[PDB]
This record gives sequence, structure tokens and C-alpha cells, in this order.
Amino acid sequence: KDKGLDIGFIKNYLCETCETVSSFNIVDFLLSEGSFMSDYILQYEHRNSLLRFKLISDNSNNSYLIGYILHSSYFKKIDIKYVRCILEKLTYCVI
RNA sequence: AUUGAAAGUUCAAAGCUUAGAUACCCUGGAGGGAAACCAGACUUAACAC
Repeated sequence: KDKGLDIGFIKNYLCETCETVSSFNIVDFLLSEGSFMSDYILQYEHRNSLLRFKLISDNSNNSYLIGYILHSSYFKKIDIKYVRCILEKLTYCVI
């Protein structure tokens, strides 16, 4: 919290209340009312990434990039449609 | 008014002497310091555009 960009804006794009323009709302992420999930998302240093990439090969010389997103339990019924074709676009741009 | 009357079973006297709770006898037998556990998580900032 130094130069505004965290102030509200990203707190807004994570409110489980408060709007639906962001397809992802963290369960208890509250506007200035951070109790647990706020600190966990913003302060807990050891958090794995949900977006993950893998590379496979077979006995043939075929190789594939899997990109997947594990579903978490702090998403308040995430919009599975917006992030889905974000992932195809990411998987394209990196290959 | 009697086969009666009278008469202390009394005196002296150490349950003492000798004598080893000793002899033989393994705290031993059986029993796994093991069981579980990711050396891992993540990039961010600055200005230029």
C-alpha cells in the first residue's frame, strides 16, 4: 500500500460483494474489512499458483503444453467462462 | 457331755546348661527408536513508450 494502485482498485476487483465486472471474487475478501482471506491473499508468502503449465512427451517425438487452472475454494463461484478462454489465449501466446 | 482335745505339708531349692536363621539360588526371559512429512512458494519495482 504505497502508490494507490492497490488502494481500492485491486481490493475492488476481488470483492465478493460490490460488483460483477471481475469474474473472480474471493470469498471473504472485504472492502477495508479484511479478516482472514485478505491477509492470506495479500500477505501469506507461500501460496501456490492456480494457473499451471506442464510439458509432456511420448515415445514419439510429440510434445504438448498443458495449461490448466486448478479450482480453489476461495472463489465465490468463479465465472468459468471468462477465465476459460483467457487460458487458451495464454497457452497460444506462449507457444 | 462326740474313739475326744491340741498340731500351719512347713523348711532349703535360679528352668538352667550346650546350641551361628544357616545351606542351595544369575533380575532373567520375550520385545526393530520406529511411524508421518514436497527444499519448496512467488516474481516485483522504476522510468521510457
